Amino acid sequence: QAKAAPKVQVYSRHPATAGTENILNCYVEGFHPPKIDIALLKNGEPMKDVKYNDMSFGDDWTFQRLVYAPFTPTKSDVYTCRVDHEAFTEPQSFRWEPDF
Amino acid sequence: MVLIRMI
Amino acid sequence: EPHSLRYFYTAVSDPSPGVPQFVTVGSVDGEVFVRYDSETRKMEPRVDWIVANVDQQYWDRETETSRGNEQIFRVNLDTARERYNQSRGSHTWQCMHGCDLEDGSIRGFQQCGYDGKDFIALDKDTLTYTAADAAAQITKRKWEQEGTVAEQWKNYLENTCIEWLRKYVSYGKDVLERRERPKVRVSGMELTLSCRAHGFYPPPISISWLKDGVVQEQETKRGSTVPNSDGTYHAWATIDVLPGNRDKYQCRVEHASLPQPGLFSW
Repeated sequence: QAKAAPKVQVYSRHPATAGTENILNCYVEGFHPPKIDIALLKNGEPMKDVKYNDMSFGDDWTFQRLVYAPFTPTKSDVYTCRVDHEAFTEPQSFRWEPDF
Repeated sequence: MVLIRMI
Repeated sequence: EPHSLRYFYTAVSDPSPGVPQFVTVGSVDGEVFVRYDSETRKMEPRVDWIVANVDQQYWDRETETSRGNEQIFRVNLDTARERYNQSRGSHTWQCMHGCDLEDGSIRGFQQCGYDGKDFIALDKDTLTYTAADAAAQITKRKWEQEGTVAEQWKNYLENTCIEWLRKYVSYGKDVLERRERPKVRVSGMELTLSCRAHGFYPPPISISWLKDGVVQEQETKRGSTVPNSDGTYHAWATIDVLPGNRDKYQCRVEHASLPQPGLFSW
């Protein structure tokens, strides 16, 4: 096996309240090789102050990384985590479901 | 605290 | 209850953004506490409890050892490439070791992998190395013939590693042995019911969906438990149900922080 595709979850630190400061997270795991681009986008545009934690990896060698950024969700703004990895053919977007 | 050998 | 100390080493022939040429991360109970890479060239703390509890000699020794390991890992990428008769290109070499303390007993492991596949692992019970293929058998022979490699690893895993893990758990006890309650919200779509638990610690959790008090296993979808940025965790469970059976469904959440399982409605 040459490669393993990322599995991605996008979720907030706290239950979402429109207008209330929160943190948006994108956790990406199960991928190999380690090269990857993980972007947090607000209405398709890179968010401010995104931070990327150190990677870990499993018994099966595949990598995991948490990417996160402060945000204040509104009812209308659209938040996605877009991941580009060589085990995908095109970057994949994962929408955060606000669950207000 | 972090044995590390050449293969 | 259980605790673990683990080190994760990653060397790549072709670095890229986010992926230095070499990185080492140490983790205690699954949370990173120290990190070194080939760009900062320093072992650095990633949690407060480690800095407040070790001396400057700890950082200096760890930094010196990591600078030495960087070189070894650079050589090992070269050796692996030549053992597999490969051209220059994009490759990965990884090693992981560590120890677990559980009840009275100890577990330890040391294992390496090339391009994301097993290469060589310690069998601590037989003091031999298990080689994945012919290339790795040459390393098996080298390390077993040296005569002290498996014995030094057995010593470190069962003694040194455990001694440090006990010190780490003691330094981090307030963080590592704390309990934080999940903040839970139930949502629903078109009806898909979603029970999401935010900000719990420690990570073990059980989120179940009940229909009139009835545990609906076979119909419950579940994510992987995943960390937040503050070292707390997140998990969800969904249920696909018919629109307007809504009153019937409750989410149950079992967690160490909750004396009794929480019950939640939409």
